[PDB]
Amino acid sequence: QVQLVESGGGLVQAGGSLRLSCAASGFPVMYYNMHWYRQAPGKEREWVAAIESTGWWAHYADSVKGRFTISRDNAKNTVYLQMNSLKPEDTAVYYCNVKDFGWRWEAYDYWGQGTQVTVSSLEH
Amino acid sequence: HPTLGVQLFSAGIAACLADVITFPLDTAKVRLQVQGECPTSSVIRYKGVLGTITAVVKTEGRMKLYSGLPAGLQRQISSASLRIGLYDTVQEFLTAGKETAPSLGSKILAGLTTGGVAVFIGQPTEVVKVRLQAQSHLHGIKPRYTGTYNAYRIIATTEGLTGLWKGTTPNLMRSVIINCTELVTYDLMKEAFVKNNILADDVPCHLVSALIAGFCATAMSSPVDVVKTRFINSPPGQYKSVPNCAMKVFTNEGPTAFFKGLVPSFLRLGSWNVIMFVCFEQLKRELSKS
Ligand SMILES: Nc1ncnc2c1ncn2[C@@H]1O[C@H](COP(=O)(O)OP(=O)(O)OP(=O)(O)O)[C@@H](O)[C@H]1O
Repeated sequence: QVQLVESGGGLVQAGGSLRLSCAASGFPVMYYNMHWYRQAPGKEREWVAAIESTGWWAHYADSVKGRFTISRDNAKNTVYLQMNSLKPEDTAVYYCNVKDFGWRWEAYDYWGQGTQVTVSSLEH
Repeated sequence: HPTLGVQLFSAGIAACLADVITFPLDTAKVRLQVQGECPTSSVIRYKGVLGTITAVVKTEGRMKLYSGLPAGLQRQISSASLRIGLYDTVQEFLTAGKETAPSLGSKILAGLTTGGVAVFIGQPTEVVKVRLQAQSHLHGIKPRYTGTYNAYRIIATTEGLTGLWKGTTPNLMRSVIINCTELVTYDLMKEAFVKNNILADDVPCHLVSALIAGFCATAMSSPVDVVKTRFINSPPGQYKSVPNCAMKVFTNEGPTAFFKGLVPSFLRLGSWNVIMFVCFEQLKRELSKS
């Protein structure tokens, strides 16, 4: 009963930071690589970040590398996305993802509901 | 009949010749086995024995095919010399105690004894060789070692002497599977050809039965071989156990990932064994005469 619940999104100004959480449930998260995708309206879902089962490696899309870090806590079954130096083009719904193989020809994707991150472009 | 010293020397030389000839197959198998472990940002993906060999040669040089070759030669000189030169002494100890023809069980037991002792003796060589074969400058993982003896010194002084025996139990398991499967499959196919008259008892029956047995042994030991390679290659802390590594391979990559590098593995097993057998018999007779 895989369940991914993303939280921590919101509306922040350009240059702001935001920490997204992903509570993973219904599976042994310690054996699975975890992914963060994002999708904005009018665009295809975009892979953002990936982290190993215990956090041994982390990989990022070139558009987010250095600004976004992916972190893990398997004792809490939580995956974190710290997003610094946010740009208005980072506005998207961010999705936590598990790709499960097991006894499968292809990996099967489990997604959360997504958490909306809007980066504001206002000048004060 | 060759002396046990002649047998050990001949097995060592034959194993070294086979290993130096077939080493690029070993490098290709290792590069295929660790391929999906960490995602790569490079466009260099390995596929097939020829594709992997050419990709390695053209992205990182001819010599990178023979990376860890001195470790492989040390593995021959110690491990394979023991495993091949002591086989007849062990087999005589077992079967000739009662003046018995060598049964399948006798062969299995002799091979298990020699292979287990050889695996334990030569595990440091396997660790260093696998870690040198798997290391690259292209896939975002930093190489740890500059060569065979540098790897020996670094592992010994940073991971302990026990860190040089990492992956011993998966290697023992692979050795058991290879031995049992090859011998049982060889006898089963020899009978199958003889009773369904498919081949009669010239050499081709023995040769085709050896080919099938070798492929079956490689296929049966492939999951353990992949897990062994990835566990041995892994730095301390990445995998809390060998079953942990296997479970992560299963959940993140599926069942077919347990047969990565199967074709290079089977090619190396077959070619290595043929070359080693020819050179070993030739060396034993050629020395033992003079
Ligand atoms: N008991 C056995 N029976 C037949 N062949 C074997 C046995 N043990 C090992 N081999 C094969 O002999 C070849 C050389 O042996 P070596 O000691 O280099 O094994 P390895 O390096 O641990 O395995 P690999 O060569 O697949 O990395 C290998 O291809 C291996 O598959």
